[PDB]
This record gives sequence, C-alpha cells and structure tokens, in this order.
Amino acid sequence: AYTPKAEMPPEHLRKIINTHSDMASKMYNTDKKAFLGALKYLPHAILKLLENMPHPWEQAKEVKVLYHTSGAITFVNETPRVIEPVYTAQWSATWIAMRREKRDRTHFKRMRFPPFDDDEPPLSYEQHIENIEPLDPINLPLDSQDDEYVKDWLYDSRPLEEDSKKVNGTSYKKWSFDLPEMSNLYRLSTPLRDEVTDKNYYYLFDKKSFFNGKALNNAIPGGP
Amino acid sequence: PLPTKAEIQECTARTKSYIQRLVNAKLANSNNRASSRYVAPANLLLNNSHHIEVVSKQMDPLLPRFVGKKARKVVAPTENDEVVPVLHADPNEW
Amino acid sequence: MTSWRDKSAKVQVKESELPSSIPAQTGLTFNIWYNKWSQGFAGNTRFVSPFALQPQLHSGKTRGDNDGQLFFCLFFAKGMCCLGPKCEYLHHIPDEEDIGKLALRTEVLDCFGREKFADYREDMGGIGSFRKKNKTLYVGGIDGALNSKHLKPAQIESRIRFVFSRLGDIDRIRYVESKNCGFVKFKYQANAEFAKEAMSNQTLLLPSDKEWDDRREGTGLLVKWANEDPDPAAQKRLQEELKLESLNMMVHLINNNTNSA
Amino acid sequence: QGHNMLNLLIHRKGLTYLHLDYNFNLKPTKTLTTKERKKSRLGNSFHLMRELLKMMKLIVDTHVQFRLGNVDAFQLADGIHYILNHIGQLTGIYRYKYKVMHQIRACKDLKHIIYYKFNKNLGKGPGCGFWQPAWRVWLNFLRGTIPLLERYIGNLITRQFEGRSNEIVKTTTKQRLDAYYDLELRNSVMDDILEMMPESIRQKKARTILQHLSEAWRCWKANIPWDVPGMPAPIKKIIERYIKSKADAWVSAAHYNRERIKRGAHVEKTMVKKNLGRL
Amino acid sequence: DEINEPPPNICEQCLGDEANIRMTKIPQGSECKICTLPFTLYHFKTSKRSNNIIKTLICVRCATQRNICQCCMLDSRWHIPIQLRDHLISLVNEENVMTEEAKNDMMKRFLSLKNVKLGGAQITTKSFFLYNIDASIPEWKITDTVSQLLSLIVNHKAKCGGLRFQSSELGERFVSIFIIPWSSG
RNA sequence: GGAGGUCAACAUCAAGAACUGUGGGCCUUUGCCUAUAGAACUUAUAACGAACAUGGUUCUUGCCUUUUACCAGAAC
RNA sequence: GUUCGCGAAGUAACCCUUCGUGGACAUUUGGUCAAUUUGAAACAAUACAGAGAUGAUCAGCAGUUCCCCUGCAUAAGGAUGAACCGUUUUACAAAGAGAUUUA
RNA sequence: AAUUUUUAAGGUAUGUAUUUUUUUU
Ligand SMILES: [Mg+2]
Ligand SMILES: [Mg+2]
Ligand SMILES: [Mg+2]
Ligand SMILES: [Zn+2]
Ligand SMILES: [Zn+2]
Ligand SMILES: [Zn+2]
Repeated sequence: AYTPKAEMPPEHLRKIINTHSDMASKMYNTDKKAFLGALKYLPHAILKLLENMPHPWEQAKEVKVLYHTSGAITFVNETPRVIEPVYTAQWSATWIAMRREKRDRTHFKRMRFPPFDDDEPPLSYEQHIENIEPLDPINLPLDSQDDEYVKDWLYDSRPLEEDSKKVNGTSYKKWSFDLPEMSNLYRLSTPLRDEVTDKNYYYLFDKKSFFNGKALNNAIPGGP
Repeated sequence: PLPTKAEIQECTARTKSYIQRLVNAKLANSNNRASSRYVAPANLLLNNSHHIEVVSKQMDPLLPRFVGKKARKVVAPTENDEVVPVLHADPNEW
Repeated sequence: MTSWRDKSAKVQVKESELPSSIPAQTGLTFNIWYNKWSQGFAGNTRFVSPFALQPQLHSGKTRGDNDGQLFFCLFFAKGMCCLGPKCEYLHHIPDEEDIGKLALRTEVLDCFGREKFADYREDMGGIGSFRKKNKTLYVGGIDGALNSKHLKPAQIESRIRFVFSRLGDIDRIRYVESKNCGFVKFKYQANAEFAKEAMSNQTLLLPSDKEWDDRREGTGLLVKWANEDPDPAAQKRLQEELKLESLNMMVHLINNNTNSA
Repeated sequence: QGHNMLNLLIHRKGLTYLHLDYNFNLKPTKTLTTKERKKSRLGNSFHLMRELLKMMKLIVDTHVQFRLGNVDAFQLADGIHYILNHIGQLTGIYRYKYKVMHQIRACKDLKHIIYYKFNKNLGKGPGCGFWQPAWRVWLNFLRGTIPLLERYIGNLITRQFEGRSNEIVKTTTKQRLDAYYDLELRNSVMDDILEMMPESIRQKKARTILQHLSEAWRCWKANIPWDVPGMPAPIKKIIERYIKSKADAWVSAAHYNRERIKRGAHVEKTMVKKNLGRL
Repeated sequence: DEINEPPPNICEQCLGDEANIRMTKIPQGSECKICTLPFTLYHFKTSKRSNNIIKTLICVRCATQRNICQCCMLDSRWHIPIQLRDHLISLVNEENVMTEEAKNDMMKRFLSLKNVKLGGAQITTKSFFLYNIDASIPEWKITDTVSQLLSLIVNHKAKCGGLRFQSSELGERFVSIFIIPWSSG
C-alpha cells in the first residue's frame, strides 16, 4: 500500500493552534495530556526550527512542518542543504556588504533586547506579520557584467532547484557546475576562503604535531 | 545418570527462546525508541458461534501509553498448592 | 406522540447563550489544568440552575432516532441542549418501548450511557451502583423553593407530584414535614436517573408567583439517590415485593429451560 | 506551544503562585510558606527546558521585528549575532548546566577572531553580522542535550502521571556505609549462634546475645578485657571471632584514612575528626 | 505472562447476531469497576455500524470468580443479575449464597486474586376518593388498569386515592377492591 | 516506457589490506589446495561526516562543609 | 463524473449535438472520550496540638511498615522525612504432704 | 610563554478540624 502523506492547508493548522489557545472546557482533557506528553520532544523541535533559520540574503523561508492534530507541537521537517562553494560565496558576499555598510552610515543602532515586553502575549502571524510586505535583505550590488553567470541564481533560497544539468533535482543533492561559474564563485569568496596553499607552510602546525605536543607535554610557540 | 547431550540441547533452546520473550517485551515497554532496537484471531468465542478477530489499535505517541498503568502496591494472597510435609543438662549449659 | 413524535425538538438554547466555562471568582487565580479558582476559600460553589426543560414542548424527533441510538441526551434533560434536531441523542422522556431496548444494559450503566460504579458514593451522588437497582429518589435543600414557605405539605407534595410527574412513571411519593425530604420512586430504573439530572439545582412554585423573578439566585435543591426505607412497614413490603417478583422470575427461567429441554 | 506546555505542567503540579511571563521568566508572585517553598522547588529539567525556549523566543523575536518593519536587515544580522554570542548574559542557562560555559567561551573566542578580521581598518562600532560560527556552536550544543532533556523530562512526566516507584532500593554510599556494616555484622552473628544452640527458644535470647556483642566491642575499644561470668564457651568463641574481624577493619581504615590525610588528598572533615579518635 | 494469557469472557447475547466480528485489544485499559486493577480492554461493535461501542468493564478474573459476563455483568449461563441469581439459590436450600464483597480498597485489590471463588457462581376536577387499596400496588398499575378498561393522586400512609378525570363525562364512561364515590364542588 | 520525489520499506557500510559465487582436487560438508566469474558504497598525512556534540563506568587530578552542578586528562 | 461499446433522434460526405442503455474505473470514516453544580487536584487563612536521645543543649546515619513528598536519580534533601517504643499467663508435667471420698 | 566568573539543598517545622440543607420507623 503506502500512499505518501497528504499535504494540507496551513489554514487548518492555524485554526487548530489558535483554537487550543483558550482551553477551559472538559473537551480538552485528552488534548492537555498531549501537551504534557509532547514536552519530552520539545528540545528536538527547537533544534529543527533553529537550524533552518533564514540566513540574511533570504527575506523568508517557507519550510515543511509536521504537526500534531491536537496542536500539541510543530516540528520543522526539512533539513537544509547547500552547495559548499555557492554557500561560501553567499556568506563572503554578504560579508563585504557588512563592511561597506559599517563604513557607510555613521550611527548604527542596535536592537533592544529582549525585543518584546514580558506581559505582551506573542503576536500572531496571520494578523500582525502576514499582511505587511517584507523589508529588503542584505544582498550586494554584485556588479553589472563580471558576475553574469552567478548573479541570476546566487541569492535564491535554494540556488538551483530546477536545472537538469546543474543539480540533481528538486531533492537538491549532487551539484555539478561548469568552469566559469566556479571562476566567479572562487572570485567572490576571497574575503573568507583566502588561505595558505602549501602543505609546507603548516609544518609543525598540522594535527600530528599537536598530538605529539599533547603526548609529550610540550608546546609549539602558538600551539595549545 | 548425567542429563545427556540431546536433552541439554533441548532445555537450552526452549529456555533461551523463553527469555528473549521477556527481554524483548521488557525493552520495548519503557519509553525508549533508542533501547527498543535490541528486540492471530486467537479467539473462538465461547461455543465458537460468532468467531473473533482481534486487532490492537495504534496509540497516539504523545499520550501516555498504558493509560491504566499507575504504580500501586498490592498484597498478594497465598498460592493454591498446599501442605508440603516437613519430614525432619544443656539447658543449664546453654 | 401528539407532543413528541412528529416534532423535531426545538433547540433549547443558542450556542452563544450557553453558560461559559470558568465559574466566576471563587479564588485568586484560575488553574488551567483543573479548571478551578485556586488560592483562597470557596463559599459554597452551588447555585440554582438558570435552565430547566418543558417536558412536552422541547421533546421531539431528532437524528438519534434515525440512527436509533439508545441513549438519551442529558443536555436535553437539563433543558440546556444546543444541538436540537442535529443532536445525536434522543430527546424525550423515557417510555416503555425505548426502555425495553435499553433493558439489556441498564444494569452496568445508566440511561445516558454513563458506567455505574460499585460502591455508590458517600453522599449518594450522581450515578448509583450496579450492585443495587435503586428506584427511590431523595429530594433535599427545599430552600431551592427559596424562603417562600408553603402552608402545609399539601402545597409541597402536590408541587413535587406535579413536577416529577411529567418526567415519567411514579410508584409513590412521600414528603416528610419533620425532615424536609421527599422520597420519590418511579416504576422504572431508567426514569429515576432521568429525573435526577433534570431536577437538580432547581426552583419551585408557579411560573409567576411571589418571588419567582428573583428565584434564580438561591441555594438550589438536592436530588440524590435514597437509602433503603428503614421502617419495617415498607421493609416488609420491599421484601414482599422482592419475593413476589422472584417467583415471577422463576417461571420464565424454567420456561426457557422448558424451552431448552 | 512551549508556553502552554510549561503552564500546564506548573498548574498541574498545583503551583498557581509561580507565574511564567511570555519571555519565559519564572517569577514568584507572593511570599510562600515552607510547604509552598518545598513544593515549588523545581528541578533542572523544567528550568533547563525553559531557558532553552528562552533562547529560541529571543531569536524568533528578532526576525519578527525585522518582518514588522521595525528594524532593518543589517540590524537583524547584527542582532542575532549579538544574541548568539551573549547567551550567557541574556539567558542564564549556565545555572542549570554549568558545562555550557564551554559553548559560551567558544562563542566569545569566535567573536574575537571574527571581529579583528572584520573590523580591520574601520572602527570600534557595533556593526557586525557574521553569525555562522556561533550559530554552529549552539546547534552542536543542542545536538547532544536532546538525550539529556528527553531522559529528564521523560522521567519527570512519567512520574507526574504514574507516580514514583514504591521499591526504591538505595545504594550503599559514603554516608551510609558503616550503618550497613553494623547490620551485616549483627545478622552474621545471629546466624552462627542460632545454628549452634540446640533448638527451642530464640527471640528474647536472640536479642540478648547481640547486647553481649556490642558490649564486647565497646570493651575492645577501651582495652578492657571483657570477661563474663558463666557464659557458654562456644558463644564466647563466636563473639571474639567477629570482634577480631571488626577490629581489623576498624584499624585498617584508621591507617588508610591517615595516609590519605598525610599526603594531602581531600579527606573531608569529620573523617579527620573521626580519624584522630581512632588513632 | 499471567496478564494477557487468559482469553476474554463475553456472552453470546450482547456480542450480537453478526457472523464475524473484529474487536480491539488494549494491553492496559481501565481498571475494574470491582478490583481496581489494570487489565486488557476489549472494544467491539455488534454491527459494523450501530452507534454504540461495547466495553469490557471488569477483569477476566473478577468475572470468573463471579461466573458472569464482562460486558453484561449477567450470569454466564442464565443471564441473571447477581443481586437475583443468589436469591434463587437462597430460596432453594435454606440459608446460603450471600456474597460478602469487596469493601475498603486493598481488600478488593487483595480479594480478586484468590481462586476460592464466590456465592451463586460456585453452584453454576372530579374527585373520586379511593380506599381499600393495598399499600403495595403502585399508582402506575392503577392508572394503567383504568386505561386498559377504557389526573391522579394517592396517599400511601392514608391508603386513600383521589382521581380527577378531564371531564365527568369520562366519569360516566368509567361508570360503564374499591371505594369510588363521586364528589367535588 | 523515461525523467524525477527534502516519499517509504528492506539489506548493507572499520576487516589477515580486509569481498562473495562457481568448477575441480585432499579430507569424508566444516577445513586445506587449485582454476575461474563478478566486486556498488567507505578508506593511507587512514574513512560512512573535508562536520563535531552529550552521557555512563573505572582511574589520575582540580575547586574543597556534604550531594547536585562542576575542573581536565586517560581507558573502556 | 470520465472512458469503451451499443441502440435511436436533429444536423449530417457518418460528424457534431440530444436521449435511452450494457460494462469498466472508485467501495465502509470516527469514539476507552457528551458542554458548568452530583464520581472526587491542591494551597492559603483561622483554631487546637508543638519539632528524636537526655540531667540539659545538640550532629547525625540506618533498620522495620499494606506511609509518602521535591528531585534526571540507583545522588541528596523533606523534624535524624513520617509512623512506630504499646500489650504480654497453657507443647506444661513429675515427687511428696493434708483433707474429702467410693466398690 | 596568561587565570575565569553559578545555581538548587542541608533553617525556620509537622499534624488534625474547619464553607455542608435536616434519608422514610
Ligand atoms: Mg528518618
Ligand atoms: Mg534522609
Ligand atoms: Mg545529611
Ligand atoms: Zn441533545
Ligand atoms: Zn478485576
Ligand atoms: Zn455480555
């Protein structure tokens, strides 16, 4: 048998969760035991939620969830995947945006912590946050021409989803690139992945010398 | 006589089979999806008239399993089988 | 029939109207788990039910009939049912035709499909025992009638005889003047239970006599299961009514043996 | 979800005077009698869990304020970077597990390295927002505290619905050692002496024999000989045997604790005060 | 193993007219209404629909000791109430059969285990003014009888009953053990 | 029939540098010798993961009124 | 509702529409559970009694019970956690002495 | 040639009763 799981309307979840807000009725006696029983899994839901955070070039991520029909808990069911060089380029590229915007404006205000007062109940998404159009993310100007290869798909959530040649597929594993694109990414990532390229430089610094220094109880000048 | 080889290979098997039933059931009882990786119509009603099929519904993974289970004391009455025969100066010194 | 059969019972109360949960301010803070007002001292929680039924008027045909679910709507019995024709349980006062189908299971559980408990309860509370078949109801807290007092038991007796009358059969009713307790025995088990839920926390007199408009406020009246009648008068009679029933139940039991052969 | 869970457990336990605010601070509202005090003592499962939700609530609040339009992008990235570095100072999870100071110090170090590569040639100012290292550090800390909180919270709730076990066999530890030594000795003597005597009467006699034992041990400590008027010789043999065993153990522990004290190792306190009596 | 092994005891009556039935096996359901100990719960439905789910209330042991049915709590042979089937066995013979049963808590929790067994199971405005009334008969009988032949108050201390029809004209009709007479103002 | 699926089940993934199948020969099928067919994934500045957390037991330590919570090295 | 086939209608180089039909595709949800007083949370406040040994003031650690509570707990705390310190008459005779007493 | 930050518990007892509508002689 085995038909796959049925995606649903988010409206359904929303109604569940804001229904269970107020419960004083007797009908909730078995939905409260589900809340307590669910407390055991909460530290995992925090995990999956917090490893899927947006990243700055994203305005919003839409992620699958897996919810308990009594609205007892909501797990984020994706796992993030990234092309390593593409990801490095994105982080390096924002990096340069951060320095340019740090040197740019004179007064840089920082958010007050916590942002919301203790007594204000956490505001709902569908009312407050949903209607507003989002503010722009960090991106970077990125150049008119040089970057023509990457510039189209660079800042996308999952940079290449539909390309038959460039990537496995929607499942998004096993990337494959052409040469000049890689030339562009290696060009962008210089503020981060810039490093030494000779085995010879490392010399005493390589693991084996650290394992020795630990075993013999010595120290290299800069070693731990 | 000694028990013999063919008999000791029997009770070894039937006990070893039995114990696994206890170990498996006991590992899969307590709260661990982690530790549980080591693990019939059954009824002809009364006179057999209706017949029966038994199927155990899947419980909700949040709700307490064994909802009837609660730790409580019990005083046990004495076993049925009975009557095993027992078959068995110094006061001033001791 | 002319009353119940044709009609589908009108909704007793709108969804909006039904009392809210969270009884008001018995205590300093509400407890989400147990729904109660936690810290402080309660001062008699009990109140008169703001609702009651109209045995003839509200009763009607419903979706439970087409299903033919045996069990009766209790929120009908309180006159508080908001589903009405969409309710899945029967709305009416029990008759001998419906009792006959319940008659199998009426021992383990009441007419509403609530399992009985073996030992009763200290004060003889909601549901009885499945050990004893008790047809005798006790009324108390006649202050539910409120301060207005009646000239003799005649007013009381007739009023009680009137109100419980609609709710089913009556074998006998005795008010007591010395003690404000009136013992009611319906012919049938199932009827006694239906009256308990319907008449608890209620008021009295006529619809518009005396202090009726401020009637809602008071303590409310108890309706509880009743102890065996201690006097040897009825104790003989209860035992005599026992034996004569037992003799009837030997014949049918040798008849299905007479059938068995 | 989290807030409802923790309120239902608290109120379930019967504590309505402790109030969770919406930032997951657990505050007492009132002065508590001792019984209130002992019931509201509240474990590391609950508190650790709550602190963990507090970290989450904080970060999600930052992205909210980004979405509401109250902030900015650059300020969002700088914000969550500031959170992921300062979890020590904002939350207080370190109180309930102190091992977490490792992650906190690591985030501080990654801070230094990222700044002085970032802020080179420009400024001391707050502008930042390279949050990838700290975010990873916290994610890994999470990776390993899932089985802690699942075992802890599992126990807390399975006890909360089903009650604690009745049996509870308690191990032998440092505090209750020598009590157990007593108990095993007394049993061990009743066994022998009861197996010597002919038959009929024991229990009052059983009680009396043990008083002779303890008296005899007291006599051994005081160097008094412990002769007794008419007592059956075999019983005297038994008592002397066990008192030589107990004397050997007593002396050997006297020496062992003494060399342990000499070399400087930690001998606690009353083991010293007890030792010097033995010596 | 003693927990799950014994097979359930359910009557043929309540179990329905169906040829083949599915039922639900829960390893730990509610406790008995009797012993107050956990057991294995069995749902079922007499028909593939009905409206009503059937639920095994008492144990297998607590039922076996009483020789009764889990769902019904009626005698496993004769389908009689226990409050009754004893009385039939007390009438026959002389004095016996009474079950002193299960008070306190640890009493019944202790009592359910022993195989001693128990009791019966082991063997297996116009006012007419009414007088001359036996105290015993219920009002329900009277009015029913009148209805069969063709509204009421009684006092049972008195042995006197009054009757108001909805019309003297009924009075004439019915007038087509008792003291009747017809009077009111 | 092909291309796919942030679908599922089952099998397998740290070992004489390390796998199976087959034919024949000695033993009388384990095992030894010999000929041969096929070996996906993981490995040599050693490994499913170009990444990196927590717990338990036992040792040696550090804070030192005691337990929790802890210091930091090792073995399992 | 889709599709296959058939049988008729108006248009019809046989096709589009319309009607009547044979067959295929698809096949038994959910509840151990009903919405406030009557099938059972607790706390606080009030009043009463007061927190071991002993001449007296104190550190404690255990044991036994059909007592438990906080705690992740096989740690540790909860008055040394509580409760216990009461009641105790027959496997029972042998010897002798006095007296009553009957064939 | 470079340390490192804190929360609970052993102290203010514990126990009993207390807001209730008059179970048939
Ligand atoms: Mg103690
Ligand atoms: Mg203690
Ligand atoms: Mg201590
Ligand atoms: Zn209804
Ligand atoms: Zn039972
Ligand atoms: Zn049955």
